[PDB]
Amino acid sequence: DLLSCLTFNGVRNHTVFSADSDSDFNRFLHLSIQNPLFQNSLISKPSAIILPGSKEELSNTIRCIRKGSWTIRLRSGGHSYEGLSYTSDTPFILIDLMNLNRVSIDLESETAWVESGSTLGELYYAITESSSKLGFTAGWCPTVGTGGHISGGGFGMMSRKYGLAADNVVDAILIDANGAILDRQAMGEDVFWAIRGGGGGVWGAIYAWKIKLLPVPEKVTVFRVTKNVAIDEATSLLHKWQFVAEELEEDFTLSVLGGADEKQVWLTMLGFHFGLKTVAKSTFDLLFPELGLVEEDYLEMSWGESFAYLAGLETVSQLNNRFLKFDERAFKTKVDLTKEPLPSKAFYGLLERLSKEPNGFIALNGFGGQMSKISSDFTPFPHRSGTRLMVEYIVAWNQSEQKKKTEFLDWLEKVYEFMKPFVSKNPRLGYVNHIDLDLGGIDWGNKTVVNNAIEISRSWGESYFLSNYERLIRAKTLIDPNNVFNHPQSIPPMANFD
Ligand SMILES: *[C@@H]1O[C@H](CO)[C@@H](O[C@@H]2O[C@H](CO)[C@@H](O[C@@H]3O[C@H](CO)[C@@H](O)[C@H](O[C@H]4O[C@H](CO)[C@@H](O)[C@H](O)[C@@H]4O[C@H]4O[C@H](CO)[C@@H](O)[C@H](O)[C@@H]4O[C@H]4O[C@H](CO)[C@@H](O)[C@H](O)[C@@H]4O)[C@@H]3O)[C@H](O)[C@H]2NC(C)=O)[C@H](O)[C@H]1NC(C)=O
Ligand SMILES: *Cc1cc2c(c(*)c1C)N[C@]1(NC(=O)NC1=O)C(=O)N2C[C@H](O)[C@H](O)[C@H](O)COP(=O)(O)OP(=O)(O)OC[C@H]1O[C@@H](n2cnc3c(N)ncnc32)[C@H](O)[C@@H]1O
Ligand SMILES: *[C@@H]1O[C@H](CO)[C@@H](O)[C@H](O)[C@H]1NC(C)=O
Repeated sequence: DLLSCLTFNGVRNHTVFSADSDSDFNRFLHLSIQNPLFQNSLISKPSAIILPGSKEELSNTIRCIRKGSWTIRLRSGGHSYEGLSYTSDTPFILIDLMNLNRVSIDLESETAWVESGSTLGELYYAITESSSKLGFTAGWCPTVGTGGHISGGGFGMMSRKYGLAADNVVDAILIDANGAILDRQAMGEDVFWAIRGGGGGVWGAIYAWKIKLLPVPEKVTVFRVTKNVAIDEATSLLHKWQFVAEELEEDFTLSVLGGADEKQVWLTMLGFHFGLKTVAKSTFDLLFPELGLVEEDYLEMSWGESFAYLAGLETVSQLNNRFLKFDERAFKTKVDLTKEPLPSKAFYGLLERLSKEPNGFIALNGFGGQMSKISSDFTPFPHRSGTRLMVEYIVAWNQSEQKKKTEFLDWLEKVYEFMKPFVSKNPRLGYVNHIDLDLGGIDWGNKTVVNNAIEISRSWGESYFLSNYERLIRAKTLIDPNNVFNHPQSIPPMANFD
């Protein structure tokens, strides 16, 4: 009996299923559903939601759930593009980690222990409060949870300088399928490697991450400038952008958000420099004068301020608000990684397609810099040297546009097909933090599929992990041979014939 088990172990914060919009259950379920695509009444719902308040409670929660037949779901920030932290085709218990959001900074070692329910914003805020000369490399969305994000890699505006969040993890506490509480020494190097990018919801429950804090200057420079242009100019800008993104030294990042509506194209240029505005502007004046940036576009501020600003927040304080919703639209997104430069026609066609669907947008990031200096097998994220760009295609809509859902999905499908020739091939590469079920999924309830799970899974597995897929399967067998942590695209354990 689950409830008696939780009570016996003093895991007191839990609620059982109820449809009442008023119920604490429904409120907690919806609190961290960060893609409204998955909020409706016909979606699968948990039989109970448990909010463990310590590593011991998390351990005992897993143990209690194991006594029954339920599927475990872990949720940190709830940002799964495919809602995989709070949906399941089989009855399930949702372990919501929002109360495990403590950040402990050690300024003597310049490291931090970060409970896995902490959001990126909570982490950034904690760091800024402790020091004006330390930061951390992770994504730009402040409400993303560290649990999912670091488990999948974690790319952001400082990745060209410092790599992924997962590339800067030096220890972690993993709670395994039997509730065992394991640090790096206890879990071993294969498992410690797998958790640093091998995907959330696969290895066990991360309780906390120990991260290395990273130097930042007291003043950095950023800009966020939207150019309103026509398609010919936008194409010229994007085509040159891909090279500048690369010719820039690691102390600079220039990224782009873009979209259109008939004749009008908008390109939002996001810039970050590890340094002062005189140097930042001089560099873009020389390398990319076509951007037409002026002195007033460049803002000098602290690292903490810069991360709040790039996210469009009003204040650094807002980083610490995990429930602040800046964009409450349902969305679907796909992503590509490139190995060869994109021809101008690829950007032209992308822009033409965006002009026909104003609810669509693209997000463009260059790799290079430190991303090319990290070996493909340092952590499970393999897209290092030779990888040029990450290109994201997004379509998003509010509730008033819900009837157009299929139209938006059609547009996104067509955009991804259009880009096929220009982007990585054999296989077409992906990124596990941009999990995409279009690639397929495992029905763990189907014996025939399960027998063939490894090779069925190679489709998306090689896309996300390339040559690292094999070691991930070895690590999965080590830490979760009974496949307690599973989802449609989780790494399968090795075939066993005992
Ligand atoms: C399972 O987990 C969930 C998720 O964590 C739990 O739900 C959370 O429960 C929290 C309470 O335990 C609740 O926090 C509350 O959040 C509200 C905002 O919605 C916040 O205003 C509350 O903060 C007040 O109360 C706490 C003590 O509970 C104080 O520490 C705090 O200082 C606040 O009191 C002050 O402000 C109040 C007005 O807001 C005044 O009425 C009060 O007098 C006091 O004012 C004095 O101090 C002020 C500051 O110096 C000063 O300005 C003033 O003049 C006075 O001197 C409270 O923290 C969360 O909202 C809730 N989270 C969610 C998602 O629902 C849940 O309880 C758990 N369930 C179980 C079974 O354990
Ligand atoms: C919603 C959103 C997502 C992203 C971005 C912004 C916004 C608003 N921006 C990103 N773009 C970038 O270039 N960099 C960004 O950060 C982006 O990539 N992005 C997607 C997120 O990074 C990922 O979706 C990330 O995995 C989400 O993390 P989180 O909020 O924790 O997501 P969850 O749905 O709770 O979990 C994801 C998977 O991981 C498992 N999991 C959660 N917590 C776990 C712990 N503690 N241990 C083990 N596994 C855990 C979940 O079960 C789920 O499978
Ligand atoms: C199991 O999977 C196989 C392969 O996808 C499929 O042919 C079959 O219909 C499935 N069986 C069940 C019980 O759904």
